[PDB]
Amino acid sequence: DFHGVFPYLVSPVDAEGRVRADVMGRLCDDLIQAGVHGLTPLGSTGEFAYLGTAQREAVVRATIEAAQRRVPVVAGVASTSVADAVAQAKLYEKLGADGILAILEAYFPLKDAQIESYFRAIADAVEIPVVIYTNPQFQRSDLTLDVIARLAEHPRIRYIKDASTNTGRLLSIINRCGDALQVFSASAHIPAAVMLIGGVGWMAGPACIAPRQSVALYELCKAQRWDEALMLQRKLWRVNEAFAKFNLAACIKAGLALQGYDVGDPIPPQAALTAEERKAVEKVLAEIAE
Amino acid sequence: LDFHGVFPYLVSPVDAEGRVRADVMGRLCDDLIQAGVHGLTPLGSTGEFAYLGTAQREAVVRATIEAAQRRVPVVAGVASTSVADAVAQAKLYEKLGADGILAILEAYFPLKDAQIESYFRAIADAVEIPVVIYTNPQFQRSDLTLDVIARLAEHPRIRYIKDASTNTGRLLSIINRCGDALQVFSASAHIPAAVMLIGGVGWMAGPACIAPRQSVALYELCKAQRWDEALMLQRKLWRVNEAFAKFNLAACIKAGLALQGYDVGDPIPPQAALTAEERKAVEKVLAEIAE
Amino acid sequence: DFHGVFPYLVSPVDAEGRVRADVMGRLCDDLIQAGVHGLTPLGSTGEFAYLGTAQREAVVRATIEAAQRRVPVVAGVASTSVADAVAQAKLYEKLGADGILAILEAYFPLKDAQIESYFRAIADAVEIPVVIYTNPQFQRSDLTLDVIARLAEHPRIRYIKDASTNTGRLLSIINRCGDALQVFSASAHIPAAVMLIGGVGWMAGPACIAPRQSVALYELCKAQRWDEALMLQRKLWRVNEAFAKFNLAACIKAGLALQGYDVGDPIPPQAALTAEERKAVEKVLAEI
Amino acid sequence: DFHGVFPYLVSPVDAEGRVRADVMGRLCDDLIQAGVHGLTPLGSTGEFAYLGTAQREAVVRATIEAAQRRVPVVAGVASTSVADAVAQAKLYEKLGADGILAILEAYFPLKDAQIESYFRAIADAVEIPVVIYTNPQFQRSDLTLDVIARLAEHPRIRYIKDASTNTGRLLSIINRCGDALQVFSASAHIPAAVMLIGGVGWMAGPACIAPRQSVALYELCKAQRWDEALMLQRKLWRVNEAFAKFNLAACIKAGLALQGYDVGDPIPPQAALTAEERKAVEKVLAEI
Repeated sequence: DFHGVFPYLVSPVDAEGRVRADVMGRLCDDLIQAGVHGLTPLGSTGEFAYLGTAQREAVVRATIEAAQRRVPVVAGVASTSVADAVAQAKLYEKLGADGILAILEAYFPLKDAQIESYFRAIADAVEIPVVIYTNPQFQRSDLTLDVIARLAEHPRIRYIKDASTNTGRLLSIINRCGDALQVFSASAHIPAAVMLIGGVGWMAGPACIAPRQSVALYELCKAQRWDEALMLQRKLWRVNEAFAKFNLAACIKAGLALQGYDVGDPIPPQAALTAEERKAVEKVLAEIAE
Repeated sequence: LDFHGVFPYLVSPVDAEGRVRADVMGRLCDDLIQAGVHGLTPLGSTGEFAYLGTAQREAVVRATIEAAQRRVPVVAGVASTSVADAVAQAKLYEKLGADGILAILEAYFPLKDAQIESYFRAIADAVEIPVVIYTNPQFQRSDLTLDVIARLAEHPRIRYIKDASTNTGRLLSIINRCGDALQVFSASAHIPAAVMLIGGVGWMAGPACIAPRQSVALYELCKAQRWDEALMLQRKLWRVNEAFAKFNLAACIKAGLALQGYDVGDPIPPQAALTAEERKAVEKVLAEIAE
Repeated sequence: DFHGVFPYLVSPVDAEGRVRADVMGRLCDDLIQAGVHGLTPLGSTGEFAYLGTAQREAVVRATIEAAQRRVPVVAGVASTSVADAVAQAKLYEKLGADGILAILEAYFPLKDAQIESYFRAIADAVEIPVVIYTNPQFQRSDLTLDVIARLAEHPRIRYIKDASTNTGRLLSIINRCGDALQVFSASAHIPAAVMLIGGVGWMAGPACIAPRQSVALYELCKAQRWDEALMLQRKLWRVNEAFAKFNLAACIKAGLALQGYDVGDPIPPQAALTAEERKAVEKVLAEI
Repeated sequence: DFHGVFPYLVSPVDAEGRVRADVMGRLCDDLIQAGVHGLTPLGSTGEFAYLGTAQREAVVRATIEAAQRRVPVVAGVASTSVADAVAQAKLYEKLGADGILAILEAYFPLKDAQIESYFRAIADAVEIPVVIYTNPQFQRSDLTLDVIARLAEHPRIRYIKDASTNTGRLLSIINRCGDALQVFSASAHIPAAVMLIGGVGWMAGPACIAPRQSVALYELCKAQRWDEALMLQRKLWRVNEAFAKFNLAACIKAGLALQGYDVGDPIPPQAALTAEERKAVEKVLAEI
């Protein structure tokens, strides 16, 4: 089962928007060698919202190839429509993905019945496990505890990843669904607290620049070595707090560049961090560098 | 020559498989033109642009242009989160025969004004046809301030702005600020008569699809300053807006057009079509405004 | 029947919070001589949210005394509880108010029935007309058209004032309620547009610093002289954009001070406009 | 130093708004006896937003007299103006309060410099410790980490209580201020998680109906018996979930009534829980 640290991979592209498979390959290889427990391309940090059909496929294909089945590859599938999401899910599964991170984007408001049919449609489209994505603080259409409970009844919907800051929400989900739905968090949640209350891991952008420390934190929490976990959590939280002001995709791409990875810049109109903003990323990175 | 009057936000007719129904779109556009509308705007919010892929979008714009036969201008909605994608769309619709571009900025991560401005200038620089700036700060994650709007108006190709919010007072601030450099179009969230009173040049809306002759009549009455008659009509057309307000507009207009004989289909799932009970409520308002 | 321009009077106080009844009186008198059609103390611009019971009574009392029955005085009644609102309404009526501007403040969310009960309680406590206040864009608990329609059935709920920017909502109210509920707008709506669609007037802070022009605009609209009304409307609308990013009470108090009224400053924590910010007030005023 | 479980006391009043001191006293007494480490009157659950100046004083006085200095009493001070907040704070301190829970209510937006001036004024008005109240998810004007850090420099601002669901920000606060600002959470935060990350306790309404369990949870966390604490946390969290759809003051009052306290109903327009809703409260109380 999926667990531990899944870095939200940035999507490396050149000026023309062409995906850099080679750069993505060494990054994925290095992250795996650092001990990450999975990889998640096309998450928010991966700028899925700015990439077309071809670019997304290219991102997913490159990740799958570089991983070589070493760790599960959960591919983000975001769409406003059922047909498009189903097409993506089937394609990524066909390419070799191990899981689907189902993301519902909404334009016109949707009732709970419609919201449920979307996720159910994606699950019925593939044979690999689905991870429901949720963030009531950003999404125009999200999931109520009841909808989540009904979805967990699907044989292949077995995980959920909440990216809001409402950690209490996570405890309610676990109290309600137990093991039928394993919980993943994002950087908006304190990893140590998520693990304390019953979560199984986290998918986050920062894990890209601090993979070993993130894995270490995960291990400490699992071993119940809370005092040591918290020492480390405070330091890693300072990293998030520093990033919590910039476009996260632009932030991780800047940090990865400072570490030697030619990931390029975010897709315009997004702006790359300025020399001054980058200097700040540089300082936070150097502080936790081992 | 300048864009003015009533521009229906065309629905996007598709089958259960998602294939655009060019023939149905054709008869609809032809009927709207005969009804006297002043322009056509496919791929607006009512056209479900957010639910159509690059191939379906091209099929829609194509079908609309062919049908229009240059009888009225066709303003194609270009919506995207990226400059590259938006530029590609605009150049494509311009090539297909579009007379203007309704530039819609979709955002994920927040953007600062300079970036927001760069998006619109990229589109305007990519084509030679006029650009209509789309704005609705009540729904859009990244919208435009009056200063950005004023800077954008300085571009020779950006000559119109269409506001879909309910904030009519903002339209007057824009007019006071930009004057003729930026001609104002409203949507159904604004009262048409009020917009014309303060200086707007027309409106692009979904309801215009089911009440084209009445919309055109309202426009003319306002232009001729026959306010008493314009308002008698406005009060009636507003009741229609009020009834649709509780529904997914695209779902509403599609159900409305079906009642009028257009096999436009249902909205793109996960969107739901209006239920039988909801369709009766729509058939009700139509009957009341039917001339 | 209430109509025309109702200035949202600022509430003049000294640094100690003591109301300057003397200054309020001269202001009200000057506004009445300017031709305003009514006065509304304790509206948002009057900083009702920052004044205590005694301060509020002092403000209303000062306004009524200076008005001398020349124009109706509609007093703002804002509260989170029925008991407190009823107490204020009964007090202002006793002091001689001609109407009550009922404002529901909410902390915990309220269902429509409870919201409706708040307004009915105020209306049942007095014999003078009640003006329902509404601004869905700011209020925590507001009114749906259905609730407004039911409230309009009460014999004393005869008006509604909407402070949102959603002018379309006003037309929906008018189509639904007709003369059972006459509509007033605030500075967020374009005055001429409100009059065009059937509104009867407006209650706003900017009227305090440009009374005569505001009255002239109203008269032109009533006389259906739209061409001239719009020319004037375009000029007056500049005030709204100029104060857009500032505390409205701060703006009107600064403006009035520039016109010679010792109205004092907003009640702390609110800050008075800085010298730099005041330039926008000097500017728009010279322009009008 | 303030720590542990501080029940957010409900404010018992009759249908006419009169505070029931006798009732409040019996409730405080049993709470103290149950082991709570402190009492916090006039918090959100105490309907401070629906209570006038006199009622608030009655609540505070009734709580202090009942506590008999057995546990510290932190009185909620909520206001939109500095003058009113300072008066309240000085009064409660005078009555014998051990701390002030400063709550900033806003109408017009306030810049950081003004928000800071509000809290500092309160802190400058009393000699007892000040607890900064914050909830960015509900308050119109709240505090950034920078403002919080600046306020922590004040000799008497020594605690902060966050009622949002954003536990991550509590850690950001702890990392920045440390010992200078001890952190308290509320129902929206998972108590076990707050204690794990460095918090010192919590102030919440649910502690009123489940004091012994709440205290037990606290001790378990402090003793670092995380397995037992989490088993207990899961149960007590079912409580947070059950009320999620109701007025918290109405739930706690209904819950206390079921436990034998004649605390009465919430202040209208708020509605008391219906029978169907009280049965629900009955079940959660039975579950633990």
